[PDB]
Amino acid sequence: QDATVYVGGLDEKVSEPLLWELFLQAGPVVNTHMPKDRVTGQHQGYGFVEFLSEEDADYAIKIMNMIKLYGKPIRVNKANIFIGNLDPEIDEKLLYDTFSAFGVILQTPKIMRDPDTGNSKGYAFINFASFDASDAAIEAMNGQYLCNRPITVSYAFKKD
Amino acid sequence: VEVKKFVKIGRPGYKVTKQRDSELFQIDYPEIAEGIMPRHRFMSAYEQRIEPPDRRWQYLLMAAEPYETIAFKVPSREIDKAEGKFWTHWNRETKQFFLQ
Amino acid sequence: SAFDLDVVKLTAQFVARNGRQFLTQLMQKEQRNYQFDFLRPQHSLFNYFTKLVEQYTKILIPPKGLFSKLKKEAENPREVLDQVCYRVEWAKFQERERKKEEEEKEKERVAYAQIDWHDFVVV
Repeated sequence: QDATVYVGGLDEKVSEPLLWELFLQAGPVVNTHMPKDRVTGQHQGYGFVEFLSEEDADYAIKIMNMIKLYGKPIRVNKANIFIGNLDPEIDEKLLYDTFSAFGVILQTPKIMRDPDTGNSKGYAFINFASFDASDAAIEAMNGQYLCNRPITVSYAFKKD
Repeated sequence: VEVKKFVKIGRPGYKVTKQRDSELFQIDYPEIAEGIMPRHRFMSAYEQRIEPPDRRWQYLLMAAEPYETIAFKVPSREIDKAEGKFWTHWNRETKQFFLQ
Repeated sequence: SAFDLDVVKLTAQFVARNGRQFLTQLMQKEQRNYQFDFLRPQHSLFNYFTKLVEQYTKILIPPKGLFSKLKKEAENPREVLDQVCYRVEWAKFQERERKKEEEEKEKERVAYAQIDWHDFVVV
């Protein structure tokens, strides 16, 4: 897990030897793994590249971070408001700093991860201090231009 | 549902005064005798009672419980912030509402 | 982080003995080729340096132990218990004020989510 780098944000043009060919300049990528879905039978955008040394994986994570690969925000990492279609290049501290401009955050946010890879699932949950920050996130942040990924902010629970 | 049905609507005439600042509108409202502050919100012109053509702008409207909502159209994309807790104020001693 | 904290404590001790706002022992040190990034207010350590300077100024008070001796806080446990009870009452009043502010914010959010946003009037 230390020598392997988890890549997120892969489109349909990216393939299993294509990621190994793109990561060959960063370091000696020994193997590439792409988990296939059960309903569609294709990649879900997240994969793994197992290299030989941990320094090559660190250089690939520091070089290929927030890159625009196949029209997709590909990024390598070390393997009541709901935000969907978020970029995997952002972290919890980066999401807390991005959410601090609209309103005040009550605590540190959390992002959902896949049970197989564990880098990024695609959705996240963040809680605001009051309902005014949630309304400002649903008015402004729900549709704002993020890092090559259109996010969507919505209410997790609402009572009619 | 209970607060929306019990809200009285007589629709009085509001008094708004706009001023182009550089670094802000002042709405004169009567005494409401309540703790509920008037709230401002920016919406689109796609929803209307008659749906007129060529509606592709935004409108910032300030609303209160005893008074009617006053709306101002903004042709620009983003020149200010329509947040309530950021750049708005409501003096209950003089009953003056300001938003910049 | 011990050397930076010691430098901040030395700057707070040297700045508290000044007779003016700008005529201090640290303003002349900035022009004497001494790098001090904690003097600018843009850094996060400046908020702690201001609290250290405030504590150094409060350590120079006449009831702080320079020319007088405290008798109520040092020789009366009942006065300390009354001060602790007053601090607990002030904390309870602050918690009640925060609960009232949260209730007012919830009432404003309930009133803002129930008003009609379709009655637009442009005057």
